[PDB]
Amino acid sequence: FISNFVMYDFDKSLDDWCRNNGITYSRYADDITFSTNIKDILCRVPKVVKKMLSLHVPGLSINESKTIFTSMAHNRHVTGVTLTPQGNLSIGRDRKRMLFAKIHKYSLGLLSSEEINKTKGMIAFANYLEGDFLLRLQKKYGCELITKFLMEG
DNA sequence: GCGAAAGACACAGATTTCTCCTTCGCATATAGGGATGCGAAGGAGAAATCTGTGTCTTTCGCAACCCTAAACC
Repeated sequence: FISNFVMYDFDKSLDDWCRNNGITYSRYADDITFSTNIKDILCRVPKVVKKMLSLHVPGLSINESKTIFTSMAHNRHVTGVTLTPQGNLSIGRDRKRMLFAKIHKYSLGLLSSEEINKTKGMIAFANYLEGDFLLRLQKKYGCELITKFLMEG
């Protein structure tokens, strides 16, 4: 809580500067993200953040080996959620296939008790992230199997 | 933010070796005497190499933590 109160001036001074140039800004702990639609406008902000950093909170500094530029032709994600080029949130295809395999193996009764709890928690998180994961699972393995799996334990 | 135990950076100075610098001693092609040219050791005084000391950089298995699942810092 103390860190958020400390960086209030930096947040305020950088937000209204980003608003005037059509740039979106947000911070999570010690991560700062920018995004825009205009080409060749993101190459100037590294000097601006450094100037505001020195002006408002002395002592802090920027790590120069963790800077990333991305577009729609490569992998895009923000703190662990993938962005579809259409503009939809996603969890990833690798995890979708992993959870489908886990449920298929559970239908044959080859899943230990620890993995039941682990997969149940992962499924709950993915359902909160997407919002339609359970419907897809039900339409594939039936409602009875899903209900029995959920009520187990 | 930083234990102990070894390196990097910057500044002195010391020393053996090499190289420049007198002093005279042959020499030899011109019949002895004189002259231009070069070889031999002492005695310098210069220069590359080595060694010395003092100021910081990294980052520990650091009395003192909870026991249900997933993600982020």
